[PDB]
Order: sequence, then C-alpha cells, then structure tokens
Amino acid sequence: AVPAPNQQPEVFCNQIFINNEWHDAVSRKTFPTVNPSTGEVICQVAEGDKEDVDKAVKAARAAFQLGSPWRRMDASHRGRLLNRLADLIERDRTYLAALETLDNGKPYVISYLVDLDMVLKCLRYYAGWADKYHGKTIPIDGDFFSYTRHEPVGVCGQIIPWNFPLLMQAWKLGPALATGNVVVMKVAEQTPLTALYVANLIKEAGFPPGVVNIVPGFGPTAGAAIASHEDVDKVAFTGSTEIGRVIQVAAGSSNLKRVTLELGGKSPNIIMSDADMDWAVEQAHFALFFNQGQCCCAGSRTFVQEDIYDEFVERSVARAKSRVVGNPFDSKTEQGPQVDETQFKKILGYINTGKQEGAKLLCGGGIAADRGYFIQPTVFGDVQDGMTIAKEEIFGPVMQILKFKTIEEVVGRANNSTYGLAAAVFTKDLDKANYLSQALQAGTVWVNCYDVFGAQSPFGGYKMSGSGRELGEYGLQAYTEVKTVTVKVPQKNS
Amino acid sequence: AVPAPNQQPEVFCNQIFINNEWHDAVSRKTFPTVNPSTGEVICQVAEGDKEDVDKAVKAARAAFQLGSPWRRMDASHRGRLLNRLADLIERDRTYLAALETLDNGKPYVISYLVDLDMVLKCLRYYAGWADKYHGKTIPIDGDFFSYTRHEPVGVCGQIIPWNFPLLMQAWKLGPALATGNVVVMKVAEQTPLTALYVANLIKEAGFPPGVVNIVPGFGPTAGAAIASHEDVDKVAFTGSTEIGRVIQVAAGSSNLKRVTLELGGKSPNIIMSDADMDWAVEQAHFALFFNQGQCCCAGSRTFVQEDIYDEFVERSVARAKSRVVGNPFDSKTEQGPQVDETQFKKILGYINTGKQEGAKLLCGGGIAADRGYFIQPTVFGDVQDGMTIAKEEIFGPVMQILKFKTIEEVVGRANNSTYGLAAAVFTKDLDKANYLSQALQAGTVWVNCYDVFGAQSPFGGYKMSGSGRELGEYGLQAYTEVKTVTVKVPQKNS
Amino acid sequence: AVPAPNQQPEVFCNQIFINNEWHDAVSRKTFPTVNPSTGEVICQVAEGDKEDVDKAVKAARAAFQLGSPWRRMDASHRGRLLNRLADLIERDRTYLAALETLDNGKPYVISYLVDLDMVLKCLRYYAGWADKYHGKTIPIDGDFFSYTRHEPVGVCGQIIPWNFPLLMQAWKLGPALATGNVVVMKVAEQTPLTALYVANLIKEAGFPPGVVNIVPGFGPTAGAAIASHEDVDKVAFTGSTEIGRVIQVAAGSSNLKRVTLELGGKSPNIIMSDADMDWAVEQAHFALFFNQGQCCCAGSRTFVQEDIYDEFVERSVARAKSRVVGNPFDSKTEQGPQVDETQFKKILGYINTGKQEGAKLLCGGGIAADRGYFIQPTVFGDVQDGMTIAKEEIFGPVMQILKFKTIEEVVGRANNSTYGLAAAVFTKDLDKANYLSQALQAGTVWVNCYDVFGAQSPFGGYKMSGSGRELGEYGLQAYTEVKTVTVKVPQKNS
Amino acid sequence: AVPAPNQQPEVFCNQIFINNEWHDAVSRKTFPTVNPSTGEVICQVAEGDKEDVDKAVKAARAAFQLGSPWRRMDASHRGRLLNRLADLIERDRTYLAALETLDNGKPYVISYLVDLDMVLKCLRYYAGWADKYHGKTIPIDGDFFSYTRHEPVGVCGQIIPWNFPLLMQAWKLGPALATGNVVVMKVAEQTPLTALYVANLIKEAGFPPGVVNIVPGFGPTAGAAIASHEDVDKVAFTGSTEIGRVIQVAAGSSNLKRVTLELGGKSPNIIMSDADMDWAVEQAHFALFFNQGQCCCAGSRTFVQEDIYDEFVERSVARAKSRVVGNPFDSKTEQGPQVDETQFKKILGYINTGKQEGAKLLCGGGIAADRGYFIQPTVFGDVQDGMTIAKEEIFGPVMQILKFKTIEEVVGRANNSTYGLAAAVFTKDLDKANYLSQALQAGTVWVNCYDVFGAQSPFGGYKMSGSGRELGEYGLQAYTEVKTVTVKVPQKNS
Ligand SMILES: O=c1c(-c2ccc(O)cc2)coc2cc(O[C@@H]3O[C@H](CO)[C@@H](O)[C@H](O)[C@H]3O)ccc12
Ligand SMILES: O=c1c(-c2ccc(O)cc2)coc2cc(O[C@@H]3O[C@H](CO)[C@@H](O)[C@H](O)[C@H]3O)ccc12
Repeated sequence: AVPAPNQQPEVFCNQIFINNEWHDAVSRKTFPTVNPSTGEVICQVAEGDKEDVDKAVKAARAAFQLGSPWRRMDASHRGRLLNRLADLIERDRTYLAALETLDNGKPYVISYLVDLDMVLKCLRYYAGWADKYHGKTIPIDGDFFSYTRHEPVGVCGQIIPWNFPLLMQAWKLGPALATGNVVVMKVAEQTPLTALYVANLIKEAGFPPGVVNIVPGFGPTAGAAIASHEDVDKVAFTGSTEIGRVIQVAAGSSNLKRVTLELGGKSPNIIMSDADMDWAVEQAHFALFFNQGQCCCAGSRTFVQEDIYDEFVERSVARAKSRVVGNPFDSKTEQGPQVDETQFKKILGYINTGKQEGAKLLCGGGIAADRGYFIQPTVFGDVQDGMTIAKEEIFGPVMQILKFKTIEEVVGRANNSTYGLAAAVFTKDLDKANYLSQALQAGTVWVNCYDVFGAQSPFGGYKMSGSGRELGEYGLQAYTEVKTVTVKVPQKNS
Repeated sequence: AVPAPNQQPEVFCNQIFINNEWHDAVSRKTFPTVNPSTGEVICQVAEGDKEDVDKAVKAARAAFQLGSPWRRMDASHRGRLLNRLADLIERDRTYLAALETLDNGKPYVISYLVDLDMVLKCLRYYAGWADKYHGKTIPIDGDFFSYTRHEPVGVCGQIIPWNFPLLMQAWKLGPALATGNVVVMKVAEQTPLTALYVANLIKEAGFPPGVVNIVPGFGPTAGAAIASHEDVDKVAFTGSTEIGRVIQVAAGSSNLKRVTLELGGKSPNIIMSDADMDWAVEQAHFALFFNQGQCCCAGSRTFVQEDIYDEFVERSVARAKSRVVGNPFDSKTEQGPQVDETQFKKILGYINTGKQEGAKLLCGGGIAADRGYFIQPTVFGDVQDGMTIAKEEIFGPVMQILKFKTIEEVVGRANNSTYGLAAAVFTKDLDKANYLSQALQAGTVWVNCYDVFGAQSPFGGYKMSGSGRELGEYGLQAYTEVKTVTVKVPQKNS
Repeated sequence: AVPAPNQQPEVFCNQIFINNEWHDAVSRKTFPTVNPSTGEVICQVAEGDKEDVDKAVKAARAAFQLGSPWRRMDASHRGRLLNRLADLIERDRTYLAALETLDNGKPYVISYLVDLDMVLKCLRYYAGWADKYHGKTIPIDGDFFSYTRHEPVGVCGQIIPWNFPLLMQAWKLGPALATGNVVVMKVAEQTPLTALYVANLIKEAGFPPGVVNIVPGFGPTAGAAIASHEDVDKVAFTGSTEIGRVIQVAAGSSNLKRVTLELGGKSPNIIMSDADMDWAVEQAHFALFFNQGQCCCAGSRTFVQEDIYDEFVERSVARAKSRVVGNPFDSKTEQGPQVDETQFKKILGYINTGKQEGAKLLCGGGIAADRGYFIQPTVFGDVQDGMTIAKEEIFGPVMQILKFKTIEEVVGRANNSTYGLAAAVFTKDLDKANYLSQALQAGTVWVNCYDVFGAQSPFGGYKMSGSGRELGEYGLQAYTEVKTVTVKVPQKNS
Repeated sequence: AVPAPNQQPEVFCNQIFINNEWHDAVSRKTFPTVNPSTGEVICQVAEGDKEDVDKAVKAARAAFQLGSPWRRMDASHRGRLLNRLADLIERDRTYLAALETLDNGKPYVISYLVDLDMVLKCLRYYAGWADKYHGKTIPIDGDFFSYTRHEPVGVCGQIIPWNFPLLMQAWKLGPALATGNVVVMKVAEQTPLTALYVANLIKEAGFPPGVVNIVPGFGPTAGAAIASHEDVDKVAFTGSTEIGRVIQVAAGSSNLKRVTLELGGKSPNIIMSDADMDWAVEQAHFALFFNQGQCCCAGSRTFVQEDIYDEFVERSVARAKSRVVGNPFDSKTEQGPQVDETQFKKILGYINTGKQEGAKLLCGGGIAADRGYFIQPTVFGDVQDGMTIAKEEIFGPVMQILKFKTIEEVVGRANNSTYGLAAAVFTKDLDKANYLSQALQAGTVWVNCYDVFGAQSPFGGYKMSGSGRELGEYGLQAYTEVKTVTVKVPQKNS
C-alpha cells in the first residue's frame, strides 16, 4: 500500500546543523553527494571539519549545562518530544523515503515500508524509555542510605555509515535523547541528505538548541575530530572494523571518552537437513541480498548440510537469477545500485578474487548496467573456509554457499572467525535449535528466520564485530553515567 | 579485637600461577619485593613477561571451552566456590593481614579489620550474584520469541595496583568468577605476595585449572602483553590515568577487547558552615590520610566555607600533628610508610612544589624516619585552585585546605577538574545536601561521611577518573556479553 | 491558560458499554446522576446488575481468547493504541473537564489543569511500558533452559470511586491495557458520565471490542457481581476500607481471583519547628482541603511542633477563612460542593462529633450555601489522638491540628493508626527528614511537599489503607501472571 | 552415595517454638504424630491453639520493632545467617532425612538425595538475595527526588502441608528471612517433627529470638488463628484449594493482611506422537508416582496422542507393575505408604470412583500391605474428561491416561480445568513445543521433562491452583512492602 514517489525530491537541507540553525562550513568548502543510480551529482553539501565540530561540541556542552532547559526538562517530556519527532517523520514519510532512495540507492518500496517504519518504531520505543530507566536504592552495610542516579553520560559523538542512513540516525538519537544526553552527529558523505532534513524536524518538534547537532563531512576530518575531541564524553561509531580501531585508539589518546562500536561481520547462516527447504532458500536469499548486500549482518556464509546441498544450491541460483535489478523508483525493482564507485569496485574485486581462488561461479559475477553502480546478483558454490570471499566482508550482492556434514563441524567452522555480529539456524528440531543457539558466538542468533529486528531486542557484535549493544533496554546503558550517593543516617533499619 | 600478628610471616608463594600449578618465568628471571617499612628485600618473585602471559591466556582459553567443567558447572555452584574461597581466606585471615602489612606497609590493625573484612564481604556478595543475573524475554513485534542470554565475556585480563592488594584482587575476581569468566591477572610488583597466596586458596577451594591465572611482573612487560593480547576478550585496569590511556590504546590497536578503567582522582570534600565541626574535622582527616594517603578517592581538596575556615584549619592541623607514624605492626601506629622509594620521592617533590607555589605549610612537610619510606603528615592551608598540589594527585599524606564563600562557587570549583572519582558534602541542611549531590560530577558523592564502601554499591569514575563501575549489580555488566536469540514461532500471543 | 467551559455540557453516553456498543440494562432500569452544585438531576443512566456484568465478562473472556486480535496484537501496538486514546482525550479535554465538574463538583479550572493533565500523563506513561515489561531467562541448575513469560492475568474487574472519576479510570486502564489484559469496569453511581464518554473514545481509538467494558450501576449489585464472578481473574478496587474487606472476602468465596486494594487513610502531615512557615502553612492547607477534602491521602492529621503551633494555627485559620467556596465553573472558586447528600451529612455529622468531643472549632463548622452540598472550610485546633475526628476518615473540608513536642513522640503518634496510605514531613534538616521518612509506616512519604504524584512513582497503602501499588513499574505487577517454562537441553553451558 | 540411616531416630523437639525457647501449649494439650509405615505413634507433640499463636505473634512483632537487632542487622548479615542455617542443616542431613522418612513415609534415599539437597539449595539461593533486592530511584516530573524503599512486609504467617515438610519450610523461610521479615509458622500435624528440629538449628545459627516462631497444632485452630490474626501482616498458605479459600476469606474478614496461595492441581502431561517413547514413559511415571503421588503438580492427566497410545499404555502399565512398594528405609523401595489414614481412604475412594465410572483399571487398584498405609501403584486407561478421576486431585499413586488426536484438541482439553499449577509437553518438534508452552494455562510448563525445580525459577498456580509465586526473584515480591519517598529539591536536573 505504497504512495507514489516523487522521483526527484527537492533538497531543503544541505548545511551544518548547530543550535537549530543552518551554517556553512567555516571554510565554506562543500562536497557533492551523488545519486548512485545515475552517477549524477544530486547537490552540494557543507563540508564540516575540525573547526565546525568544535562549534558543535561547544553548542552541545552549553545545552547540557546544569539548569539548562534540556537538563531541567521532565524525563517524560523528553518522551513527548521523541514522539513528536516520530509524528513529524511520519508526516513527511513519503518525501523521506524518496530522498533516502535518491541518495542511497535502495528501492523506494523498501525505504517506505521498511526503513521508515523501523525509524518510527525505534523513536516511539525509546520515547517510552525516557522516564523508566530507574537507578537503585541499595541496602548497604552500616548506618547509611545509599542509592544511584542514572545520569546522562553527556556530550555524545555519534558517527553513522551510509547503508541505512535514516535508521542509523534513529538507532543513535533514540537512546541518547531518551536518557537526556546531547549529541554531535557525523553522517556519511555518501548519504547526508535525509539526516539533515530530520534535523529540521528535530527543530520543529521543539528540542532545545544544541541538543542535537549534525556535521556533514569526511571521516578523517570531521569524524576524527569527534573521536579525538577533549570535551566529548562518549562516542558511538557504526562502520568498518578497521575504522572502529581508529576510534578506540583516538578515545584512549584523547580524554578516555566512553566508546561503543557496531562493526562488520561475516555472519554464518546454517541450514540443517531437516529445514523447510522453500523457507530456508527464500530466507537465505533475503539474508544475503537485502539492501544490495549492504548489511553488516548479511548472511554471507551460507552453510548447507550435504544431504540437501545440491537442491538448495539449485533453488538458490534460480532465485538469484530471477532477482530484479534496476531503477529503485520502479515498483518491480528488488535491487538497486551499490552506494558508490568505491564500493562498486571493491565488490567487483572480490568477485574476481572468488573466481581466482577456485570458487564455483554459479551465476552473475559482473556489472548489471552501464549507468550507475549496479551489480549482478552473484552466487559462489563449493566455497571453502580458507577462501578470501569466505573470510572478508564483501558488502555486495555476492553469496557464498558452503557444504558441511555434522553439527559439531558446522559450529566450529561458523565460530572460526574474528567476526561475530550475527548467525542463523534453520531446523525443525528443538534440540538442534537449542544446541546451536547456545554454541554460536554471535550477538544475535536467528532461528528459522533472518534479519528480524525489534526496537525491543538488543543488537551488537561479539569479538571484532563490535562492543556494546543497541536497541532494547540494553541500548540505554552506554548513554548512562552512574553516580552513587551514600548518606550517613541516624540509624539504618530494614 | 585483633589477634597478635606474626611480624615476619613466611612466604609460600612467589611464582607464576597457571592451571593451578606454580611456574618459574620462562626466562627464569626474578625480581625482589621490598618491605617498605625497612627497605629490606622480603623475597624474590618470578618475573613474568609476554611468553608467560601467553601461556596463561592459553590456559584460560582452554578452561573457557564450551563443554569444559567451568562452562558446564551450575551457576549456583560458582557461588558455592566463591563462598568456599571466602571461607579459606577467613581461615587464613591473621596470616594474610600480616603478609599484606609486610609487603604494602599499611598498619596491621587496618589490614586485619578493614582490608580483609572488605575482601570477605566482596567475595561473599558476589557469590550471591552467580545465579541471579537474568537475561530477558522480550515482547518483540511479529510472530517471534525473542530473548537474551547473559554469557560470560570470556578471557579477562585484570591488572591491579599496590595500594589495596588483596581488596583489588577481590573486586576483580568476584564479579568475573560469579559470571563464569576466566581470568589472567597481573598484580603489582610492589605487592605480589598476598595475591599469590590467595591463588593457592583458589586451588584449594576447587576452582578448575585455568579459571584463575596470576602473572607477577612489571607493567611495560606483563601488563602490556595482557592489554595487547589477541585472545584476551576483556581487560580491567586499576591504576594511574596516564597508564589507563595506554591500556585503551592497546585495546584499540589489538583486538578491540572490551575495557573498563578505575583511575586516579583529586576528590573534593566540601564542608559547609552548618556542618558538625568535630565530625567534619575527623572525617576530613580520615578522607585524606587513610592508607598513607594512597587512595584514588582521597579527599585531596578540602573546601571549607569561610565562616568556619580558621577553626577547621586549627583543629585539622592539631589532628594531623597528633597522627602516629611508625611500625605498621605496632598497634598504636596510625600511619605506616609509603609503598616504595619512587612514591616516597614523588610525594616529597610535591610537598616542595607546594612550598614553592606559596601554599601555607601548616605542619609536617618532611621525612618522618631514617629507615623505610615514612613521611610526616602534612597540611597546606590557603591552597588555590591553580596550584599544582590542588590539581595533581599526590597519593601521599598531604592535605590541601581551600576556602570558599558560596555554594554556587564551590560547585564550580569542585567540578573544575578532569578527575571525577568521588566527592563529599558535609551539611545538616536537606536542600544543600540534595543540591550538591546532584550537581557534583563524581562517581560517588558521600554526604556527612567519607570512604563509605559497600559491596552492594557501585564505584567508579566520571571523566578521566575512569569508565565503568565496580561493586554492586553494576559490577557484573562489564563481565557479560549479551546474545539475542530470536525464534520464529507459529503464532505469537501475549 | 484555561479555555472557557460549557457550563452545561451535553451528555452523549449514559448506557452500558459492551463490545464497543451501547446497551440498556437487561432490566431496562435507570438511575439519576445529580449535579452536586445544584442538586438537580443531570440525566438518567443505565442501571447495570448481575446479568449485565455477566454479559460484559463474557465479552471480555471472548476478546481474551488465544488467537484473538487483542492477544495477537504486537505489544508495541498496544502502546500506540494507548497513545491514540490519550490524544483523543486531549482533543476533547475542554468538554471532559466541564463534564467532570458538572457531575463531580470539583472546580472546572482544576478538572482542566489537574485531572485531565494527570489522565493524559498516566496513559502516555503506560503506553511506554507496553513492550518493555520483560520476563527473565534464568540460570537454573542442571541441563535446562528456563525462562519466564509475563502474561496478562486475564479478565480484570475494576471498581472505581467518585472523587477522581477520570483519573481513577486512567490509573486502572493504563497498566491493565499496557499488559494486554481485558477489563470489566464498574464506575461510581455519583460520577458515571465522564468514564462512559471515554469508552466512546476507546472505541474511536481502535481497541478491539470486548477489551474494555463499562457497567454503570450500584455497588451491592454490579460491584458485588464483579467481585464474586467465577470467570473474573483479577479485581482491583478503590474505595472505603469497609468495602475493601467485602471485596477480598468475595474473592476468597468465589474463584480465588487476585486482588489489589486502594483504600482510605488518615494521613499525618508533620511540621517540625525548623520548617519554612509560609510554605508549610500553604501546603498543609492544600494537603487537607484539595478536592473538597475528598482525597484518600488527605493530610487529615496536621501535627505541629509546639514552638510554632500558635503561629501555624493562626495562619492556617486565616487561610481557611479566605478560601473561596462556590460555583465550580467560576474561575474564582477554590472549593466546590461535596459529591452528594450522603457525604454532605456524614461530614456535618463529623463536625458535630468534633464539637461534642472538645476539639476547638476555630472556623467554619457549617453549611456554606442553601443549594447544593457546600460546606464551610472547617478547622479544629487542640485535637487529641483519641478523638473521633482524629481517628476516622472524614473526607470533607475539615482540618485537624495537633500539637507535639519531640520527634520520637510524633513518629509513634503518626504511626498509631490502622491507616497508612501516606504521610508528610516538613523540615530543613537532612537527618530529621531521613529519620522520619524511614520510620513512618505509609505507602508514600512526602518531604516538604504534599500530594505530589507522578505516573512513574508507585502509590498505595500500608496496613488497612490497601494492598498493592498503582503507578510506576510496580503498577504492572498485579496485571501480570508469571509462567515458568523449563526445557531439557542437550548440554547446559554458561 | 547415601549414608546408612538410623531407622528409629530420636526425637529432640516436640514443643512450641517461641523466642528461641521451647514451650508447652498453654492448654498443655498434646497430639500424637504417627509413623505412616507402621501406624504406630512416634511421639506426642504440643498442640498449639489461638492463645499460643497470640504469644508467637507478639514475639514476632517485638522482634520486628524499629531498632531491634533483626531490623538493624545488615542485609548481608541476614545472608550470612541463612548460609549458617544451611550449613547446620547439612551437618545434620543424615538425621533429618531419616526423621523426615519416619514421620512422612517417603523413601529415605529420596529424603536424603532430593528433599534435603533441595532444602540446602533453596536456603543458599535466598541467602544470596538478602542484600540484592533493590528499590528504585525514579525520574519523576517536577523538582523532586523520588525513590522507593523495599521494606519487609512484617509479621508473616506461614502455613505448610505435610507432603514435603522440610522443603516447604525452606521455600517459606528463605524469601521471608532474606527480606528481613519475621514469621509465625504453622506446620502440619501429620509431619511436625523435622520443622521443629530445624527451629533448633535456627537458634543455633544465631537468628534473634522472635524472628522465627513455630506453632504445631491443628488447622481449624492454630491455622485459623494465624489467618485471622489482627497483627499478622501477611499470610502464605500451601495446601488444598478448599482451605485456600478459607484463608483468603479470613484475611478479608480480619485486617486485610496480604495473601499468597500455593494450592492443588490436575496437571496435564501431553505426549505427542514424535516424543521419545522411552523417555516419555519413564518421565510420565515419575510425573505421577513421585512422592507416593503426593505432589500438587503431579502429572495426573497423561494425554497421549492416539498413534502411540497403545504402546505407551503397555509400557506404562509394565513400569507401574514393577514399581517397588515397601519399607521406606529399605534402599530398594521406590514407594512408601501414604501420609495417613484419611489420605489412604480418600485414595481408595477415588480408585473405586474410577472403577465405577468406567475407566479401565489396568493394574493395581487396591491396598498393598496390611500394616501402614500402602497402596498399589494404579493405572486407569481410556480415561474421559468428564470422569471424576480426571477432574479431581487424587493425591495418590493413581495414573490417568487419556487419548487425543490433534494439538488443537489437546490444548483445549488440558486447559479445560479450574486448576493450572503445571503442565508438560513431550515432543521433538520446535514449533509444537513453542505453540504448546505458550497456549497452556499453567504456572510452569515443562518441555521434555517433568518436576524440574530450581531455586532460581518461580513456581505457582494459574486459576484456582493459587496466586503468587515462590522461588526465584519473584518469591521476594510478596515479602516486600513498597514505600515511595518523594523529596522537594531546589532544582531537578537529569
Ligand atoms: O542489516 C540490517 C540492519 C542493520 C543495522 C545496523 C547495522 O550496523 C547493520 C545492519 C537493520 O535493519 C535491517 C532490516 C532488514 O530487513 C527487514 O527487517 C524488518 C524487521 O526485522 C522487516 O520489517 C522486513 O520484512 C525486512 O525487510 C534487513 C537487514 C537489516
Ligand atoms: O579508597 C579506598 C578503597 C579504594 C579501592 C579501589 C581504588 O581504586 C581506590 C580506593 C577501598 O577501601 C577503602 C576503605 C576505607 O576505609 C574503610 O571503609 C569501610 C567501609 O567503607 C569501613 O568499614 C572502615 O572503618 C573504613 O576505614 C577508606 C578508603 C578506601
């Protein structure tokens, strides 16, 4: 039930957002953001750098001062504000979904039904938490009354990637604002537009100036400035494992700001011989190909028990061959372009590595159109653990299918990775499902499904897939600083 | 009610502890540990380095393998084991208190009545948590059953300082073991002995081999090896802010292991004009001078409202002058030696800086004996915020007294620091107490008391005094890795 | 900032509400509801009895069937629905506040600014809980996976009084609906109208039929039918202690349905000699006189320390004398009529008892107008604990002022009661505040304030003032039935 | 690994236990307790009545006075005391197990390995909770600091049955003492001895006098006195649904004391066609026959899918026939006598009713020896839902086997009962397991197991099987009274 999109939405916001006002970079520099479907420049965007970050941080610090409107505001009112923002986003849903597709490349039907819905659910969920994250009264030894305050951690730097621009913004703003923090946010140069428009809505909703500040720009500049800033209390970063390390090192080298990381993965999707064949095949397809394969938790290692391997591979290849690649604004399109040229080439490079290393190319394997960054849905069979495409995050429409015999075997192989973001298990058997879900070293284990996200269930990596959790009650922890208050009393009684 | 101490306890453990066995360093090197009261070498200790740490980590990894005794053991049995350890420590309480005093220098009466009691309470507290830290069942959207497992984070490197050897070991082992982790622990070269003996008790209690491993040695070697290790999942460090940064950088540079830090402070102790004079004076004395001034949360900035300043200073100086410095085994001794020569000199250097910068030396200010590292209880009056001794952690028997007028003023001054470990407020007024406890940026705010610790109340730093919390339920968080399991079900019902 | 009221709002709903439809009583009987300001009949209302209750219960049971729209609905959607209801109530705020005043008698300014705001905050608060009340995953001994589901308790009978018609409905509906229960609600015969209109909004908001059912009528009929019903799972009752006992007896005599009770009180308001005189006097006045004295937690025993007694009494009498009694629709009116003739006479009876027993009548003491049920603000001084007006809930504009000397004395006197709903302490002293708040046996202790309610803080009685709590997270407990699920697994691991 | 029992343990305690002293009944009356294996009187026991209960309540009230040793004691010390008690019980384990068997009739091997182990785990579990049940600090609207104290509910009347004498005492004392309450306990006239000995241990462990008081006697006297007492704050009763109602009525008729109930059941044990036959058969046997069939949660309705019915019945009959009935002190004995003559006759009466109503008697059906109260393991086949033995709790060695076809069918039949204590599901299928566990209306649903209890997992009834939960964190709720404290502050900040 999807409203017709404006396939060329107007852009209203393309500057740096500080104190609820729009600003050029101090340097006046700008950078183009491209439509990945055409390769054409959509528009120019203010290129924030250290000096702009510095202004944003000072605005946030000021907004976070004891006695400020934001600090004095009732927690429940923070909730009202988050709900207002959600309402405004819903009002402009059709526009935002189109803009998202324009700048990112994902099919408009998905932007509208999936990304925007999830954004709304996330904000509305966290709205509910604003006045419900209690501290404790504690029965300490001796004649004392002891309790904890759950205070905001303070000025939060938030750095988000380009694969889910609006959704990532929501996953960050929701918990941070619900718990009374202020933020300086760096959005991805590939996809700055939708986030900037939301800032307009943040203003419209009534958030005090300085509470949310957005700085578009490049990573080694604006991003590094946030990570290294002496007055940023906490940084949250979603992106590559490689940059994640830069972030944590920067935090250690600067002011020991608190850090959470949502990084990449090479998530194993395990199909047992008793799985429902049709369901497993469609889910495995979805698990890998969703969002042009641009998911950190993509099912990029499809383990299939030998007894069903041949059939599973056949059906998978057929499903991949029938997948509709094309104009993201066309309702029939299942798969849009990759986000940019760098990704485009990286993916082609990996495909080549797959060919080179002896994986069986079963379909696709090349460019899918001659404008934009479209790539054919690609499937490799007989993939081995030692192969590059079996170890490294491809982040494109490239599926790896591996064969295994025993449950003990697949556990060891699935877990033999420095990633651990997610995993899935397809089986009808109670015991197998429980054995596997316990044994897999991943932040999320899905059973007979994949990519099931709920605002109420935490998500995050084991190992080098990250640290900390987002969503659910757990998502509040990293945005809270704990204070113990311990008072002498005349005589302690139970 | 204190048993007479053996003033020369025999040493039974001085090697590296791995798989419940004692080992020499691979290099066979050893290092002397000194009795700070005499300057004499107590004994030689195995000097662990990278290769030793590597063996310890492998032992831990093995003990943490799925299906291992430690992994399969009932959570409640982990609790039994912690209680057994506490029992064994209590059995050997008199010995351990003596050994603690011998190697550290703190008065034996305090070791016995304070340190060991606190050790016992910590372990017994955490024993109770072992089977009570629940995950969640979560009402996620759609036809799914979603829940979280609270799993052990895994192999935990733990690095502890010398000021509270036994207590720090307990604050680390308790939460870690209660939640089913394994540890590789680096103890301080100044104070290795008591921790090594406890390892014997850990074996005696029945903990599986590899669950707890201890590596004595130096920081830039053994410590750095742990922080940088590729198979250590989590590191907890207590020590200086300076080294804290090294730790977090090492974590970012290696495997993105999770990090918690308990660092230094320059905690403000605020005396309002309506405070109970006698109580405030005694508590302020205690707040600073306790444990030879070797507390991260020492009340090293004593702010006194002008109307009571003169009297407060007078009484403080008197109390300081009457403080008994001497042999830690003598029941009359209130203050032993500083831990070692480096600290000895650092403190003298700070005292000199205080004189140099124009603070009023009101008493002490020099060496207190000609053997060992004894320092006169020292008090500076009319201290100004810009002074070095008002900004930097001295970690010795050196009190700073500052004068202020208004509550608004003292809040801003107290908070004007990059530390934020603790603070205290002395007042009879309800409103003043609440205003201050809310406004002070510190991990713990004490009201009309100081240095009140309870195993049930969390403790840790704001700002550069650290990150994360120890003690209480909060102490379990950093030792837990959260897994979401999300299962497709036929039809979800409330 | 209050919109002008329609002083004769039209009535749209006066029937029994079942399955989102309006019905006459099976008997076709009706009863008048009166405007307490004039004594005139506002309108006729369906008089529900056992047979009507029976229909309502069956509708609720049906709506609660496994697989029903209400049972299958996402928890988060329950939240959306509660927020919609809140929105609809806000839309019709001016109307509802006027209708509330018309039927109940409270000043329209209060209905609008207080009752309706509180209604909105309650519903919006609970909307937030709907998908956040987790069960647990539990580390049980042995090779099992054990967890709990927090299920709805089921069909909930809810019986509410007349003193805060809209608010009481909110306090009941919020937690019940947030946790996915269904309700059969009995509203007070004195004040049925506003609750019935809200039922219309419940329908409009989109709640499935049968989820909320309302049955107007009398207590010994409709109420008793709910309490004794064989298919009602849980009953919540707010009202007199006397009827509370009937309710619990009925539950025990029928099907052992779960019970919570919010009953009366005789709450002590304790003014220490160091209190802020002006603040304490105004708050004490408010504490007693609010809502025509018709609050279960009214501060009906004002304990004043002897040193300030005379002045406090003087100021209190003056404040009471200046209190404006009259037409609730007039913006200048502070106090409307009592709810009905029965209460009117009960109160006059108590005033007479006060005179008879030797309390000092300091002002008021009689009827305040010759139409409606208006009573003069009345103050008794030198009240003694043994006096009837010091022991029994008057529920009218009748203040008792008692004198005391010591803190130990006042504690014992305040606690010497079979009520324990609330209490208050006025003092500037930290220690006194802490001593008293710990020692007073009451569900809520206010310090330097009174009647401070927040949707996030629980409220309920000690002793015979009730059992269970409303508001906050605690309010969810009585609406939840806990199921343990314990599953054999192949091998349990931490 | 079981120590040889003293088959005639000496009795040391047979009086009323008040203030850690032993007393005769005021009336000096005594009653015989019988050995159900022989029918011989073991010894005489003080017969407590109202006057004795009154003394016990006063002692408890006194021990619960503000400032008393028990009220002032550190929460953690409560835990130490519970652990000491557990230790003492373990010390006297062999003795207690024998005495339990002597008075109750259950096999000594079971008393020793099961009952006593469970007792120890329960107490040790709750010891850990003593200082961990936090209240909350709450982010309330306005300039206030609001928090809750979790206080003890107070004087707790606890009434326990005879089927698990020691275990029931533990399930009651653990949560109550851990949370700082005091108790007056009524133990069953059939089995008073072990609970009285434990009182001796309670004294030995160091519990202040009056904290635990035990009154042996009859139900309509001592029990009723507790339920109706004006100074008992809370009552917990385990027993028959019929008496449960008397208890709740008594609570409503007296002082509105808080009530929790653990009542009977007719729990369905559902065997699907894909279940592991051998496992299901042995578990179904255990589910029903354990403890002479005297478990409230006995699997007394065994539903078997038609395709496996014949085989399942055959194997069940064989297993029942081979069950060893005899002297509970003989290591070969699987089943002892029933608890007394009343039960003996009730069970025979039910067996006759089964024959009479047309159930197929497949084995047993009569008396098993001519001394004591031994009954043949009895199995009825082709049982129909309308039969009396299918509806009423038999509480003896009498198995009902019913046949069903579809999963929808069995859900409706299993749930068609006014009981709802427990249920079980045997199946290998993931979906079936999840569907059934969600749909069954029972406090505990076991999957592929039965009678799996853990101190950490809650247990209790839906419907008329009771209200409230015992064990786990949930077991603490009914022993806690919640107080909100709400303090005016100068300026509220997040
Ligand atoms: O990969 C996904 C991420 C994500 C978020 C943060 C990261 O760092 C990485 C990935 C977030 O949401 C997702 C939703 C996805 O699919 C959608 O999932 C939702 C609910 O799970 C459904 O409403 C839709 O049917 C389905 O299209 C798939 C992948 C992701
Ligand atoms: O500073 C203290 C630390 C500590 C621990 C870790 C750190 O990193 C820094 C400090 C631990 O324990 C302490 C106990 C202290 O005092 C004792 O504290 C306890 C309770 O607080 C009392 O029972 C004793 O009487 C009192 O002397 C004072 C300071 C510290």
